[PDB]
Amino acid sequence: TGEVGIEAISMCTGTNRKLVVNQGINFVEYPSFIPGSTKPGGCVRLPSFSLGLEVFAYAHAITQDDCTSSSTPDYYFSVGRIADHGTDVPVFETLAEWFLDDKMNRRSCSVTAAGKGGWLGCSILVGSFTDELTSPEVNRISLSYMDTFGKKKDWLYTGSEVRADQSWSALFFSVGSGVVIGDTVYFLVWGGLNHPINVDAMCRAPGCQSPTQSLCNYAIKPQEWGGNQIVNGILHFKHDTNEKPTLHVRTLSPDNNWMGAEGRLFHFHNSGKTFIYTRSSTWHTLPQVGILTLGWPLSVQWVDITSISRPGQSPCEYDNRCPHQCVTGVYTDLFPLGVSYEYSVTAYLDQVQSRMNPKIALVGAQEKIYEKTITTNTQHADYTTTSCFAYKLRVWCVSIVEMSPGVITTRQPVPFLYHLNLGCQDTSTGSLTPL
Amino acid sequence: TGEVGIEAISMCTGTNRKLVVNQGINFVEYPSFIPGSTKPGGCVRLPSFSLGLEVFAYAHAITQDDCTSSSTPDYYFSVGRIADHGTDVPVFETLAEWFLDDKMNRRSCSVTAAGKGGWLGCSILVGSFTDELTSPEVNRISLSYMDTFGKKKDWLYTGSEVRADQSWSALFFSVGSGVVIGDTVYFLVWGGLNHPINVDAMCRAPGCQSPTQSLCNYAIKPQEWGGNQIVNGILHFKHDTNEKPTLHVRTLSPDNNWMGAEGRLFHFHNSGKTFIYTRSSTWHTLPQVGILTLGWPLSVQWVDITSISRPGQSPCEYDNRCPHQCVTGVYTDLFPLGVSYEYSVTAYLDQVQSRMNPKIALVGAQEKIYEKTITTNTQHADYTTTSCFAYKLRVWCVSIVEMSPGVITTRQPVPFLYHLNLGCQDTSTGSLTPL
Repeated sequence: TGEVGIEAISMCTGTNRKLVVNQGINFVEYPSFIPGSTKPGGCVRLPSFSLGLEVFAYAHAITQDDCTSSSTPDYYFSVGRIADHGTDVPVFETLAEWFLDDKMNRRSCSVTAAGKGGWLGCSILVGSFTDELTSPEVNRISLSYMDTFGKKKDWLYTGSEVRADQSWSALFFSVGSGVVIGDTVYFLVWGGLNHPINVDAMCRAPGCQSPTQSLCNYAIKPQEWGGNQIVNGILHFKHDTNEKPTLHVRTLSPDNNWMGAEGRLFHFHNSGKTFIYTRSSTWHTLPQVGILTLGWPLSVQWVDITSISRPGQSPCEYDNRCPHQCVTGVYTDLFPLGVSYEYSVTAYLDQVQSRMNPKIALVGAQEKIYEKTITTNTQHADYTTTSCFAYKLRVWCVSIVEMSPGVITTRQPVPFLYHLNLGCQDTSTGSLTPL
Repeated sequence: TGEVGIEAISMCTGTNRKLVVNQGINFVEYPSFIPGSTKPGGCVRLPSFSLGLEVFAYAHAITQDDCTSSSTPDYYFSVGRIADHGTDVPVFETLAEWFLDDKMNRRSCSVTAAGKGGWLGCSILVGSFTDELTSPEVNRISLSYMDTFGKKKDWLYTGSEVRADQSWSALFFSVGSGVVIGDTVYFLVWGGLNHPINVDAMCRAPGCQSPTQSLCNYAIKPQEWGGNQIVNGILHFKHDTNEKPTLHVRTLSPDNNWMGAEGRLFHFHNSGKTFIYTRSSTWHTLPQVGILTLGWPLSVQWVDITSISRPGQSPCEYDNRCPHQCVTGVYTDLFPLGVSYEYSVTAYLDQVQSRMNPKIALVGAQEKIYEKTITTNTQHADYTTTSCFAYKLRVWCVSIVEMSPGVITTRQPVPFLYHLNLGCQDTSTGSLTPL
C-alpha cells in the first residue's frame, strides 16, 4: 500500500490531453470491515476513515434514534491494515477493535491513523450543541488511542488544558479524518467564538455577479445558534502514546473561510501538500476544497469547483450560488487526485433538495469526468467519505456511504471498494497512456 | 461461558409450576460479528453458527443474485470466542476469518466448533442439485478446518473415500451446525438414495384424523427431484487437524423420519443428550425435533410440538397437519431448553404462506410461553438459527435471522442477542424461583 501519485495525475493536463476513466467502476464483493448493528431501530452514522502509512483507522456512531436526535451514541473504533492475499484486490484486515459504550456522550468524532495505531478525537457534550455554542464555557473533549497490539489510552481534557489562540464557546471535531505529518497529529475542528474576529466574511461566490457582503457576514453567525461566529480550526499535538498529549488549537479567520463546519484533512508525503475539505453548510453549495498552509496563522488557498454540488433546503439547494442565511447541506467529501485539487473523486448526492441518488464521480474543475450510480436513482443516502490509495501499482478507492434504510436501522455505512482505472487520453488520436 | 442447564429447566413442570419469562426480551446493541456485503444487488444467506466448549464458529454464503438462483457463492467462515469484558453481556470476539471466494461452488455448508477451532463441511456441486440427486455418482464434499491462529486445512473427498452404509446419489450438509462429542465431529447430512430403503415412511401426523400412509410414502420421493428417496444421515469422523480425517456416513431409516432435509444437531455434555432438528419441508409443518441416539443404526425419539409452525405454500401452509405432496417451508430451528425438547426457544415466522413477521418465542409442547416481535409484523425474513448458552449464571440466546431487505442485498443475517430471563412461577400465588 502507498499514496496516490497525484503529481503524475496532474501532469495529465494541457493540449490534446484529457484525464479519463478507462473502465467502468466495478464494486468488489468482500466481507465488510464496518460492523452492522444488532438492535432493531436506531441508526449507524458519522463514519470516519483514515488510511495512514501503516494502518487504517475507522469509527462510527451507533444511536437509538432516527439519526436526528442528540441521544447518547455508542462508538465503534477499529484499527487495521491493508493486507496481501495474493491478488490485485486490497484486503482490509481489522487488527484491534474498541466498542466505546460508556455513555460519556462522545460526539462528532474523527479518527487519524498515526504509526501503528489510530487516534479518536471526540467532543463531550452535556446538553445540546446549541446550548454548548451559547454557553461561554467550552465543552470537554476526549482523545483515545488504540494500536494494532490492543494497547489503549483514553484522555479527557477541559478547556483550561487546551492552548488555543482564541476563546471558543464550543469545540467539535470534524467527523472527517485528520492527518499525521511527521510527529504531529492534526485534526480539523469547528465551533463558536466567544468574541468574534472583526473582519468581513470571505464571500467567495463563483457564479454570483454581486455577492452581498452583509449576507456573507450573517451566514457565519446563525441566530438560531446564539449569533456567535462559527469558525473552523486546527487542533494538533505531538504524537505520544505514553503521556497525555499537549493540545494546541489554531483558528481559521472568517475572512479565509465560509461558515465553520465538519470536514476533513488530507496529506501527501511525496509532494508535501496538505488539503482541506469542509461541508457546504450554507449558501455556498459548491465544493469547499483547498490547499491548507499550517502556519501561524492558518491560511487556505481555496480551489473553485463547479462540476458538482450537494442537496440542500432552498434557497440553498443544489448548485445555488448567491449568499443567503441558511444552514443545510450534507457531508460528502472529495478525495484530491491532483496537486491543486483540480481532480478529485467523491461519492456525492445528485439531487436538488432530498438526500438521494448517490453516485461515485471523478470530477474536474468545470465538468464531471465520469460517474456511476451506486444502486438506483431513488436510493436514499446521506454522509459519504472517500479515500484512495495505491495497491500493487493500481489506484483503489473506498467510498463509505451512509445508505438508507439499513437492514434494521435508519442508516448503515457501506464501504464500496473499486479500482479507479485512470488514463491520459490523447484527444487528437484517442490513444491512451495509463496512469 | 457454559451450556444451559436444561435439566434444571425441565424440573420446572408439574403441579402449580409454570415456566415463565420474568422480563420482556430486550435486544442488546453491540458490533455484529456477522459481516455485511459490499457489492450492490447480492444476497447474504444460509447462516451456520456453532458454539463449542472453547470457541464459536460461523459461516454464511454470499451470492450475486436474489437468494433463489444456484450461482456460485462466496463463503465467509470465522472462528471466535465468547469473551469477558467485565460486563454481564457476552462479547462475540472474532479471532480468525477466511473468505472462501475460490469459485469451487461450495453449497449448503455447516460449521462445527471443535476444540480451539472450527470445521466447515460443504458439498461441491458441478450442476444443479436436482441433476445431482438423479445422477448415481455422489457429489464431492469438502472439509475445512481453521483454528484461532488462522491456520487452515482444506480437504476434498470423492464418494469412494466415504464409508457409507448405503449408496447415496447426493450428499448435502445440513446448513445448521453439527456437534463434537468427545473426539468425534458429527454433521447432519441429507440427500438422495440410489436404491430406496424398502420401508414405509414414518407418517407421524399430530392433529391428523386419518394420515394416509401412501401419501407419506410419496412425500419423501418428490418427482420434481427425480423420484429418489430423500433421507437424512449422520456424517462423523475422528477430529484430526493434521491428516485427512476418515469419513463415515450412517443413514437414518425412512420409517424414523420425515423427508430428509436441512437441520441441526445439538449436544449437552452434562446430560450426554444429543438432540436433532430438521426443517419441515413437506406436509408435516409442525416442528421436527427429537432426541438422537448415535447407534448402529440411528434412531430418533421424536417429540410432538404443536404450538408453532412455519410459513409454506398451500396445501402445506402454516399449521397444516395432513399428508400431501409438497416441498416448501423454511429453516427456523428450535434450541432445546429441556431434556426432552418440551421447552425450546426459536425465531419463527408467524405467517401463513409469506415469509414475514419474525418473532422470538419460548414454546412448550402445546402452547407458546412467551413471544416478541423482532421489528414489525410486515417485516420480511427467512432462515433463522438460535443458540443459547450460560454466561455468568444467566441464559443468553443469539438468534441469527435472515432479515429482508438488506441495506444493499436481498437478505442479510442479523445476530439478535438477548438475555432469556427464565423463572419458575408457583401458580397458586405467582411467586417466582429464578433459574
